[PDB]
Amino acid sequence: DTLCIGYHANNSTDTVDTVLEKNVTVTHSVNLLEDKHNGKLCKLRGVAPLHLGKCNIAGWILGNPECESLSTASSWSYIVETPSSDNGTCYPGDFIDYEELREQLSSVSSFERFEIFPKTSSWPNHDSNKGVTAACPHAGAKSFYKNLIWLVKKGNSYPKLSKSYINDKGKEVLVLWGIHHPSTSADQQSLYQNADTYVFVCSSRYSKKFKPEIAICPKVRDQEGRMNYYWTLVEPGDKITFEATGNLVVPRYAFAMERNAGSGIIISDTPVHDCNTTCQTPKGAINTSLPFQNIHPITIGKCPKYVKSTKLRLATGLRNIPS
Amino acid sequence: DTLCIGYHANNSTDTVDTVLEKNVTVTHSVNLLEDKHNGKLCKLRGVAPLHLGKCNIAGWILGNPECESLSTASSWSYIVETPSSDNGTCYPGDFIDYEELREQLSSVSSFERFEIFPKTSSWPNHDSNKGVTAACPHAGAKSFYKNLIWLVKKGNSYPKLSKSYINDKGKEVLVLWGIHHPSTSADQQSLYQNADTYVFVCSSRYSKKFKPEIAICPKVRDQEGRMNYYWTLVEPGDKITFEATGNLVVPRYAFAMERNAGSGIIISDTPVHDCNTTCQTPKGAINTSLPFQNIHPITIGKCPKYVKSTKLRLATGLRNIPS
Amino acid sequence: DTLCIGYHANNSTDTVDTVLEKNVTVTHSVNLLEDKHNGKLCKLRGVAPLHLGKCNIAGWILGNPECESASSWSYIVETPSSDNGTCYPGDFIDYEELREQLSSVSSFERFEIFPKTSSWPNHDSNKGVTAACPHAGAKSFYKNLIWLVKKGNSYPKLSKSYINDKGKEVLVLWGIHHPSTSADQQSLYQNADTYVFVCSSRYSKKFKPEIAICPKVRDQEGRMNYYWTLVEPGDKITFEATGNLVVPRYAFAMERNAGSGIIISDTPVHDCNTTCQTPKGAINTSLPFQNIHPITIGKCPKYVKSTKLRLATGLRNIP
Amino acid sequence: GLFGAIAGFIEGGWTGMVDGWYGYHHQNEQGSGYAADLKSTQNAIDEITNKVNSVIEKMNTQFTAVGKEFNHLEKRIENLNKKVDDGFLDIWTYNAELLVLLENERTLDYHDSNVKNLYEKVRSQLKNNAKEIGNGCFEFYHKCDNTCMESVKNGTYDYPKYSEEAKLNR
Amino acid sequence: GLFGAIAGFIEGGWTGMVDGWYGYHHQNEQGSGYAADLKSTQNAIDEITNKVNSVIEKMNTQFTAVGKEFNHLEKRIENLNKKVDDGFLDIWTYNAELLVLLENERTLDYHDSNVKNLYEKVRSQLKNNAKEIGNGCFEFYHKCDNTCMESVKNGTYDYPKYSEEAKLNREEID
Amino acid sequence: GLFGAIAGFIEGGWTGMVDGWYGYHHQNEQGSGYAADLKSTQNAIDEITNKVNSVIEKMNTQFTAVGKEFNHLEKRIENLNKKVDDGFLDIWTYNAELLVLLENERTLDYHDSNVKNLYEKVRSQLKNNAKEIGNGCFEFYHKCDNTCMESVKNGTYDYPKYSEEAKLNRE
Ligand SMILES: CC(=O)N[C@@H]1[C@@H](O)[C@H](O[C@@H]2O[C@H](CO[C@]3(C(=O)O)C[C@H](O)[C@@H](NC(C)=O)[C@H]([C@H](O)[C@H](O)CO)O3)[C@H](O)[C@H](O)[C@H]2O)[C@@H](CO)O[C@H]1O
Ligand SMILES: CC(=O)N[C@@H]1[C@@H](O)[C@H](O[C@@H]2O[C@H](CO[C@]3(C(=O)O)C[C@H](O)[C@@H](NC(C)=O)[C@H]([C@H](O)[C@H](O)CO)O3)[C@H](O)[C@H](O)[C@H]2O)[C@@H](CO)O[C@H]1O
Ligand SMILES: CC(=O)N[C@@H]1[C@@H](O)[C@H](O[C@@H]2O[C@H](CO[C@]3(C(=O)O)C[C@H](O)[C@@H](NC(C)=O)[C@H]([C@H](O)[C@H](O)CO)O3)[C@H](O)[C@H](O)[C@H]2O)[C@@H](CO)O[C@H]1O
Ligand SMILES: *[C@@H]1O[C@H](CO)[C@@H](O)[C@H](O)[C@H]1NC(C)=O
Ligand SMILES: *[C@@H]1O[C@H](CO)[C@@H](O)[C@H](O)[C@H]1NC(C)=O
Ligand SMILES: *[C@@H]1O[C@H](CO)[C@@H](O)[C@H](O)[C@H]1NC(C)=O
Ligand SMILES: *[C@@H]1O[C@H](CO)[C@@H](O)[C@H](O)[C@H]1NC(C)=O
Ligand SMILES: *[C@@H]1O[C@H](CO)[C@@H](O)[C@H](O)[C@H]1NC(C)=O
Ligand SMILES: *[C@@H]1O[C@H](CO)[C@@H](O)[C@H](O)[C@H]1NC(C)=O
Ligand SMILES: *[C@@H]1O[C@H](CO)[C@@H](O)[C@H](O)[C@H]1NC(C)=O
Repeated sequence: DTLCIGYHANNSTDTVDTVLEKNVTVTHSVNLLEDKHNGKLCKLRGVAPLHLGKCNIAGWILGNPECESLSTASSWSYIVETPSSDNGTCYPGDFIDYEELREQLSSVSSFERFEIFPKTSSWPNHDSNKGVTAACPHAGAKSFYKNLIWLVKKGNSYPKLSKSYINDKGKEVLVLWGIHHPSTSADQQSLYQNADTYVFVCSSRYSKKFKPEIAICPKVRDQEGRMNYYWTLVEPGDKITFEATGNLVVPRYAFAMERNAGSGIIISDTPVHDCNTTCQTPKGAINTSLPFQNIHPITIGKCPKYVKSTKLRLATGLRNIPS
Repeated sequence: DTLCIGYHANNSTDTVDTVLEKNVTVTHSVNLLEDKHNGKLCKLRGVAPLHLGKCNIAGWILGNPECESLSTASSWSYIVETPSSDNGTCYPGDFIDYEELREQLSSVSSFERFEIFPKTSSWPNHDSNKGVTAACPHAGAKSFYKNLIWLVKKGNSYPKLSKSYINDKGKEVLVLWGIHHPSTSADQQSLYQNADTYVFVCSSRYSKKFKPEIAICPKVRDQEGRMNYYWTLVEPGDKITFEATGNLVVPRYAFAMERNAGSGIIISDTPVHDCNTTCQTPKGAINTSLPFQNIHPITIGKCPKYVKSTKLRLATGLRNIPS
Repeated sequence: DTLCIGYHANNSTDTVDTVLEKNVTVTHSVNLLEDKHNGKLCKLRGVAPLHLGKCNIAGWILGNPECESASSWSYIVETPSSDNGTCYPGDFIDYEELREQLSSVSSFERFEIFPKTSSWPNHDSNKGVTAACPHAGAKSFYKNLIWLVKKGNSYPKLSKSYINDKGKEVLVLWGIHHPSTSADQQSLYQNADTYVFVCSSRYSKKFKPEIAICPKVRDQEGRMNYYWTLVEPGDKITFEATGNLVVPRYAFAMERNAGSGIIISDTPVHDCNTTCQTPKGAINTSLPFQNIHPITIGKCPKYVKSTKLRLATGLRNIP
Repeated sequence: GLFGAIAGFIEGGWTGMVDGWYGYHHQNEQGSGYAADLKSTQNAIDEITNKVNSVIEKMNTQFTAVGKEFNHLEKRIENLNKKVDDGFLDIWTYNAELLVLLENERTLDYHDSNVKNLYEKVRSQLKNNAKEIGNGCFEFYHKCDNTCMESVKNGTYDYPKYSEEAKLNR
Repeated sequence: GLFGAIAGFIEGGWTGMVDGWYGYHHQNEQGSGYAADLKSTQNAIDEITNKVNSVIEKMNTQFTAVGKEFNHLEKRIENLNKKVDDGFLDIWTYNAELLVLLENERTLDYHDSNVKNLYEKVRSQLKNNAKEIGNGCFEFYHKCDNTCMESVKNGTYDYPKYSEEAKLNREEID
Repeated sequence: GLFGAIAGFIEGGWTGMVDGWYGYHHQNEQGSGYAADLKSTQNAIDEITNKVNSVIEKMNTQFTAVGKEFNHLEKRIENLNKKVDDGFLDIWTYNAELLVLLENERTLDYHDSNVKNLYEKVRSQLKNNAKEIGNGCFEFYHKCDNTCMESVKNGTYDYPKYSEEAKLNRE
């Protein structure tokens, strides 16, 4: 009569590495490395992202005719641009603190577009129609940003304008405006009459004075002139005052918003899908059950640490010796 | 006749975690997680911090009437503000490169307040008394910053101002000044006579030409005008020059200082004491014996690494089995 | 008759430390802490650094007379006493940014963007000199810039453009002079109230003279600000002015290279290859840890303040 | 390897035993076959599952948007940003690799240890009522039927019961 | 137990033995009592204290003011700074916890190894003059008084001096 | 140690065995001498090598410049940069120290284990045919020439062959 003591053995072909020797076949093992995704841009923590499609943040936040602007509604966990989002500033110029605006719009809850300065009743002393250009075409015809209005002289006079807005909303209000720079003195007078002008914008915290800068610059989108875009956040109980004698692209639409901690912007072709994840990647969403991940180094959310490893499987069973 | 081999067991109820089993009662153990502070703001390296009371750095360094400028220590390991310290720039405006200044003052080994441009002898052709305001009220009367002078026209005239200071101090000299911006052209003339004025400040390293920017901005502390604050560190041997035809808020007091590389600014209600520490936290100091702490991630000095652990009990004895 | 089981021992004196005990003498051990360097500044990628000698990047890029200065360099080396930079006092806008982007290039070509011979028919190009920038005792000026000045009491508005026909980025540098007095303003440029305007498809900025008497630096009460920008291939850059403009003469066709750095040191350059460069010397090791210097350029071991990292391979030595 | 049992004095594994990691192979008057030891197998399953869960769960992760956008005049802090991501990458990659290496070795030592202790255990029950024949096998000096094997496995082997019979056949 | 001693073939510990970690419990004609192996217990203390000091003293930290301040237009660098602090947090938190888990396991294995080694040391001396009755106990085949028992504890047991008496008692029970 | 052999019941090392890491020392009426166990020794070297290479090869760092230049008004991001370098410093310093300490213990334990498994392997072959005279030495209760000595080093020792002869040598 015999009684033997032994251990398990199976058809398992799983291999692991130990500090002592490599490629050891064991009975059972588990992968510590998450190396798969869903190739989709999912909703982060329940909240979907804001896909700008063929537009970039600039073109979207401004009224670029090609941009849909959406709008219904309201909040998002992050923003998505496509590698071919070329529709932004249809009129050449500088966009001051642009990266900051994008960063601060990465994740906003409660986002409400409103007509801070109603078009029909705001500017009775200035022309709010001639302010169009071929640089921002819409359906063949000349057009302009939907959120800004390009004021010009009414007839033969540009009266000093002074408009003001008090934040009646219960949140921060993002305000955007532009300063135009004609290419020639001829265009200045033909545009604003005054020749020597100034623009002034200030609140309780913000305060800047703008002077037109006239010169012929290299043609961009067939425009020799330039147009700079500025922006600020007006606190809940604060007042912002605009003042100008010309060269001002007054605001028409502003934005009420409650900015979150701050996420990021993914620039990818990866399609947006109806899925839920706690970790997002430009290539797609991954699970957060494993502590490590080699899908992509640039993630958004509570993600597994990024490593260069190709495999990280932990031996659970014992050395497989079927023999 | 028998001889038995055995191990120790006691009344210990201490439990530790192992990779294999949770909550294993052991006979002896030590804690690696520092989880207690002393609820005190202490001296760091033997040098007390600089507590600005109800004032912030802007209010303290500018000379806000509500702030102590007389008995400030000649050195400090770090600065402490309170969450509600509101007394700063009593006259509304922009304090340029403010955070950088705060940072660069975070630690100092030598600090001497001295009258750079003595009030009695520095401005014979300008009014150095009428420069007061209800925005910065003192003992029941209009007043102004103690470390600056708001020069106004003497009589009906404001001659060209030009004054320089050579740093003969054995160290760097901090120099602040202001540029006042009236809300109207009338106030411009009522203050400085001249309508089209300029200000010029420049050392061997610094240089900037200021120009009054006049407009009616939202009322802050009952002021429609603005006053911008600037500063720079004049190195030993170098000179700084002031030139103006108006709107110049002249320097009266400057600060000789030797900076101590680094340090920070704690903002807490936690009281200060005559205690000595090597690791300070916004809610109390901690002993730097243990390698890990879970009190607060934001610390100053030689501190244990911060962790989200609630317990890091390390077994030293053996498993306890009394039965 | 007997049979004994035992282990090896030798004349080894090497000690290692274990969590349980210190100074444990063992028979065999390997080292993990690299503590040696050749004390030489070598080539990264097989390419020599750009050593600037007594000049800094500002003086080299602007063409300071004391800098007569390859078409490629893995990194840049300045000495702790590289003083010859901007000989005319003033601000160098985005200076640290420029240094960072010149730290390493795969291609670098100086060319006369605005030929001094024909570019300025209505302005003087031979009076723009100063004792602040001496060359062999006599007044001189930056070799890459031209201090344009009025001719015969007249400074007409100038307009000059350059279309980048190089197959890469063009580094254009220019300056804005600021007289100390109105008399010098008129004496130099005549017009008193002047402007300078530069714009491409990206860049755009308007400059104004800030006339004032500032402290003498190198015996100069006036000032001169230095500006630069990268012009994309195919793009045009334009200069407009009525005075105070120190026009570009020599620009740089270049291709920037990833992320290198700058080493300031006296350590001598030497013709040797390395993969990890240190301000004190080079490091060539396969070891994972190093205690030579925290600031290194290349593919280097991680820095620690350990002084001994000895791995025991053999067993406890017991003679 | 570390304990001499697995790939040691027990050279191979049992493809036959398919219900547990460690067990027995009996062969007596009324048949043979394989049968896993439930106590030590379940105990190990609970401890290796705890090990795995520890390396996984202990990984605390803060909500982070790693991405950052810097313009053409912000190269320095862009590279600084690059140094942070790479720094973390090298730290986590090196640590993750050494962890799997190190803990895999222990896991194997842990199984080897369990097989060892199991062998030792049965040896204590049998004393000299059986003979060690190598390869981790016992040969009973008495008639050990099913109910006997069952008592050896569950540690409740009645030594004084078969003690007599065994001492005889020698 | 990796070495199968503690909570292994020695089911429980001794509340009776209060002067050490590892020890003995003798019983003979002169009564019984608990005793602690001072030498092995001392070495254990020294090595464990050196293990605690290593985990603690190897942590040498730079002087650092973690706090940073950024304005409303420096959100990116503020998040960069945040990522750096969060990075160290997740790195240190994870390393701390596992360092505790894994070392705790080794410490328990350590004590276990010590108990096993002590058992084999006694068994090695007794050889045939004693019997292994389990539970980590040895039953002598001869009459082991207090002097004899003490010589086992200090590793000076004279096997030959009891061999003859042991053989007679041995073969009878065998 | 952890396995009782090295610095344990085998109190000292053998300088006479410059042959390898582990081995034997025999003495019969033929002769005597030190002989390292090639099998065990080789495996140790092979595995200890992999260990050393694992600690090293697994580094593989990224190309980094590390040095950064900030001006007099960038003290904040300069101190942020220093915090990064120092953080990495404290991390790699601590983890490097601990690694060497923990693995040095593991390595010594490894060698101890190897010796033990070598000693027990012989102990389990002889059983009664020999006594354990301490210090990891086995005194045969019978004559064991070379053809017998080489047998035990192969684990092919024949117990029964010498069983009866050993029986008598135990008075
Ligand atoms: C004041 C004016 O009309 N200026 C004339 C120049 O526009 C013109 O130069 C040509 O301008 C072309 C574009 O014409 C528009 C446009 O962008 O579509 C026509 C728009 O109606 C006009 N918008 C407004 C609000 O006035 C717009 C505007 O003048 C500029 O954006 C001002 O910067 O220009 C196109 O760019 C051609 O390439 C360019 O030659 C010259 C010569 O025709 O006459 C000017 O009087
Ligand atoms: C000198 C004076 O009284 N000027 C009149 C203005 O004050 C007045 O506008 C009113 O300004 C009010 C604030 O009054 C002070 C102040 O304390 O802030 C009074 C100070 O004496 C004066 N300081 C100096 C050095 O002149 C100061 C100063 O004028 C302003 O700060 C300049 O910006 O103003 C308060 O804000 C009222 O709301 C406002 O109407 C105008 C119009 O009434 O007349 C001025 O003569
Ligand atoms: C326009 C002019 O000639 N201005 C005269 C001042 O230069 C002069 O002040 C003295 O200037 C001295 C330096 O003289 C140079 C120089 O920098 O070397 C001589 C150069 O020829 C001249 N360059 C040009 C293109 O004109 C240069 C230039 O004027 C300044 O750089 C402009 O800022 O000046 C030196 O700095 C002395 O310390 C200083 O007193 C005064 C008095 O002599 O007369 C002005 O007419
Ligand atoms: C939109 O993008 C396309 C492709 O880049 C471009 O050609 C077009 O001009 C843009 N339209 C506007 C008005 O922005
Ligand atoms: C354990 O024994 C000690 C020593 O007398 C005693 O002081 C302590 O109260 C006991 N532990 C507990 C918590 O009961
Ligand atoms: C002990 O184990 C329990 C259950 O596994 C766990 O919830 C607890 O966190 C552990 N230790 C304690 C009391 O924190
Ligand atoms: C306070 O303690 C620290 C070290 O804990 C020491 O550096 C300092 O000297 C102490 N204070 C004084 C003034 O001695
Ligand atoms: C000081 O702070 C209080 C609010 O706490 C404020 O009402 C007062 O105006 C401040 N004084 C000055 C001069 O800033
Ligand atoms: C070159 O540097 C030296 C001092 O290092 C200085 O004396 C000299 O004026 C400099 N030359 C120029 C033109 O910068
Ligand atoms: C450095 O490497 C290059 C090839 O990349 C080679 O041409 C050169 O000889 C090497 N330099 C030295 C001194 O080895």
